[PDB]
Amino acid sequence: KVFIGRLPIMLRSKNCYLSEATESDLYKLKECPFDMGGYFI
Amino acid sequence: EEGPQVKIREASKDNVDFILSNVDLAMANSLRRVMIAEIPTLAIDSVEVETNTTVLADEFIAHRLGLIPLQSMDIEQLEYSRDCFCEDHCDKCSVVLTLQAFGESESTTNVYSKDLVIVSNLMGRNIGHPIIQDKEGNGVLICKLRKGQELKLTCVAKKGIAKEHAKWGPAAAIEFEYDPWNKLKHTDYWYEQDSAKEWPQSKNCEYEDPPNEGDPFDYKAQADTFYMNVESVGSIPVDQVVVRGIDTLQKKVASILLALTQM
Amino acid sequence: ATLKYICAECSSKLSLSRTDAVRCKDCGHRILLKARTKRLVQFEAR
Amino acid sequence: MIVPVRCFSCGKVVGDKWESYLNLLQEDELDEGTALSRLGLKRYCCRRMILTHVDLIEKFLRYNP
Ligand SMILES: [Zn+2]
Ligand SMILES: [Zn+2]
Ligand SMILES: [Zn+2]
Repeated sequence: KVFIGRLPIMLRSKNCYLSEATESDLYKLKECPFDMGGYFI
Repeated sequence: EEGPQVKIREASKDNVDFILSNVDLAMANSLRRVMIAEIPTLAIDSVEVETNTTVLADEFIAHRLGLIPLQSMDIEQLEYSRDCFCEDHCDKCSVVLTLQAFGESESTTNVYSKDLVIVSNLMGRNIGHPIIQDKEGNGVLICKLRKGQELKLTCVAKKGIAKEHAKWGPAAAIEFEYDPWNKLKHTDYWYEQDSAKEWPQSKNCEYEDPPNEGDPFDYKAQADTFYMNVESVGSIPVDQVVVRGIDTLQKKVASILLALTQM
Repeated sequence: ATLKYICAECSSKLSLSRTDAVRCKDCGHRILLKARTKRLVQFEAR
Repeated sequence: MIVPVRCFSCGKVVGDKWESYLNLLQEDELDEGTALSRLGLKRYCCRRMILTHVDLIEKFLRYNP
């Protein structure tokens, strides 16, 4: 396959774990359901 | 009984609609102010926190605790900690209460003032009992607990006055009016076309005689007949707010004659 | 029974010394919270 | 966060009327104005206290720790 670098991911984009998260999934994850997410960490 | 004269209209455990007559506006007011700021009361004025896993901050909770009205019927039989000869607080000058709550059920657990428990010795004086007026004996909603969260506090009620902090205030609001028919001409009505048509006529216009069209301005009329209404918050019986209002005002002047004296 | 630290998630009261890195038991949360004090705080009710 | 204990302006106790207000709306299908007047909140200073509150604690309680 081959590993090549790392790509910082924009919150709530298809790649992020929150995009498909339900409301409760967000609370258990300590992520405010009101967060919008067009940013990076 | 010659002098200021009360004439009650309504009365209940909360309000005392009345009509002061034959008095100086100055006295109606000083009394009006005293009720709002200098009637002694008991209120939480110190909170020791053992455990707070709640969603709120200690000082946040503590602040609310102080706002919870407490029984202040026999408040005079209690001394100000600053005068008391103990070291800090004692039964002679303070009421200790406790709050222990645990989120047991999975449903949100509420914490009310009823859940407060006196731990000091009230020595027979009706004092410190958290006031309750709601239709379910719950009292004020202090906090909310999720399952697993806890709240262990220790309060200390003390005697105080509104001037020091509005929590010690027995009054809620104080309606006050005079000359409902603008006869003394104390105010100058703002208008677009008609003074009369644009300004709502008040309650008390009924209890008085509308001036007559051609009467020349009565320049010697003063201000007597004041329409008040006192709303108590519960820490004390309405009738008391008034009565003690007159009392404290009375003691005030007294503290002055005694000043010229020992002067 | 004492507890110098807590875990960001499993709440399990951890507590270890040096050379112990920073992990909990099963909850490898390299986080950990410092646990409150016993020296009870007093608050002005104002 | 939660129902303020009292009306900022006059002192009226209001922290003991939040649940009632909530019921007056749901189970009795009343309107906020009529609801508020029945709880005794007659002057607007006290009315705004309840009518404007936002119970964010009910969302805080949803976090695990
Ligand atoms: Zn003492
Ligand atoms: Zn862990
Ligand atoms: Zn108000």
